[PDB]
Amino acid sequence: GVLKIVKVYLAVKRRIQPGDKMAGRHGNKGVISKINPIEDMPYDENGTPV
Amino acid sequence: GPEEITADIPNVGEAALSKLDESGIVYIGAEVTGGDILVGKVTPKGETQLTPEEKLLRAIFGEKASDVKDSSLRVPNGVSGTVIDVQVFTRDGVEKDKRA
Amino acid sequence: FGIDMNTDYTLEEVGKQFDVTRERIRQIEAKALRKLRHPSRSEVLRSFLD
Amino acid sequence: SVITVGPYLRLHQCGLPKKMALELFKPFIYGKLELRGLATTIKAAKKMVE
Amino acid sequence: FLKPRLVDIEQVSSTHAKVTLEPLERGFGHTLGNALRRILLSSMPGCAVTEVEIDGVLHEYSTKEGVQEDILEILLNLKGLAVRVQGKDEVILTLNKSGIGPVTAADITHDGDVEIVKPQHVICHLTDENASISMRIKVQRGRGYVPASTRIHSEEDERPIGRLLVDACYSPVERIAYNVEAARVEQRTDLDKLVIEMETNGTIDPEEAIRRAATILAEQLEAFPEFDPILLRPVDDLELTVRSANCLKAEAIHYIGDLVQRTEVELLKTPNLGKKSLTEIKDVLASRGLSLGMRLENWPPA
Amino acid sequence: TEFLKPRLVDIEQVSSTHAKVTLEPLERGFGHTLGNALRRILLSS
Repeated sequence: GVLKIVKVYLAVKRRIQPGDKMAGRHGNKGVISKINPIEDMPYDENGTPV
Repeated sequence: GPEEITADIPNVGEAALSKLDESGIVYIGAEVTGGDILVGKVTPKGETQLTPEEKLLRAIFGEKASDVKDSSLRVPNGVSGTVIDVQVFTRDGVEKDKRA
Repeated sequence: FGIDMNTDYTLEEVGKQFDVTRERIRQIEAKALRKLRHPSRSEVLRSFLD
Repeated sequence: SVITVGPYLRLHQCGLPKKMALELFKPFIYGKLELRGLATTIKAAKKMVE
Repeated sequence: FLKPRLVDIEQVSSTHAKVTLEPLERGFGHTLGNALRRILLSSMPGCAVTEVEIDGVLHEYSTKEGVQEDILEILLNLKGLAVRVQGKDEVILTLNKSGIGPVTAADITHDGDVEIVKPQHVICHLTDENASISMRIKVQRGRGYVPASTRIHSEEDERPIGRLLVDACYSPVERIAYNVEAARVEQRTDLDKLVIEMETNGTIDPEEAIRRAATILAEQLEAFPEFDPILLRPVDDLELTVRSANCLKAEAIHYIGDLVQRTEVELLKTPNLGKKSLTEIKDVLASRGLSLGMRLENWPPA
Repeated sequence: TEFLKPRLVDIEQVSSTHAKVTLEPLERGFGHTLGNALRRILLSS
């Protein structure tokens, strides 16, 4: 019944957004809540954010 | 009747027909989002059997209602990516189209 | 057409119902559609066409 | 969908994704859109939110 | 009520420097300092590369023969290329190289406002004797982070599919840290110093950044329905032939509203419109319930 | 590369010695720096 088939292959690039699931190797799961600016990030005396 | 992969699609603008080649298949490397037509497809449906208000509408605006329905493959809603590959399979003995 | 009515009527039938028949009626329609063709009348119906 | 925190919220509310709310309330959106007159007809409303 | 000012700016590297502020009253080093850190990290002019058209490449997901880097890798490398411009908001450069060996950032053609801070920076390598790559690197200026995904809404024919859009990295600032130490000026009870030690890519001078930061900071204190829509669509929406469209545009007809006002007489009087073109225009207009010589009286409202 | 200033103030004050003022748009992360630097100055100085 099928005369001809056209397969298109899409490459989608997604980064990360709230709702994504992240976990360490220790069984500690988690879901990204909000994406905070570098500005509001807790930083040490060296000035390097976390 | 037999369905066609042709680039001829009932009721679409040039913006829609832009991303398709003469044969009706999206170009390699063309970035797309939901709703863009990847592969133009059309299937025969004859004698649409319209109604009175529709008949008035058509005679007022003078539009031929096509005997072909739009089955074209379009990017799923919400997903956006770049086309990196296209493969065409043809029944042994059916003539390969231009793009193929 | 068949608008808010059973079936629809041939131009001659419409002529019998109007007592003024034939070519006459065919003209009215032509000028009628025409009046509906131009915008401010046609802008409402135009969006119905996708 | 997956859920997140939103501590800023009051007890009586919850954060609802834009797209989700758009798709969910679609008939309401159509109705209001052609209620105020932003849309000629329901078809036009569909085309607008689409 | 002593107001602060700056003092010795110590540049230890092309990368980073320590700017200092002498006259600071009780506790003000922190109030000024952190607030300055914020604006410094967040809002600053940047020139990060946006658009890149390469040689034989349709998409960023291919590999070009003769280069061991994947195209996506090359884009990611370009995003980390630090340049500074003067008079131009957006410049386009041209990169060209061949033969076996690394292609650095100094291998690009040098323009008037182009300044390459890292000439040694690696864009991509070259693995074969005869293998060559040309590319247009379109560099524009902006603030904050502008990803490549949000870049497409306006669209408007980015059709040159060979052009790969890249995420905007606009910002000189890498790391900013502020330390307040008690600063003893000759005579005064007790005052503080502000040592802001910042990290940059070299594309912005310390005095300049520290200046604009407080410039913006103070700058915030400054307040402390009839007719058819179809008539306003561009003529391109009519989908005419290139010739007809160009002719109409040449006759100051840019929208459908402009076209429906003209008559057959007037259009035939134009230097470039024959009977075929007029037939086409009448056909496409009639196909959408429009025509020539249409009056809408009131062109235009606002 | 022009900037953004607020444009929808509305000082809602209770009684006389008390006040609650609000500022509508403000670029991302500007609300915290303004709010804080100011709180610091208001309280400490």
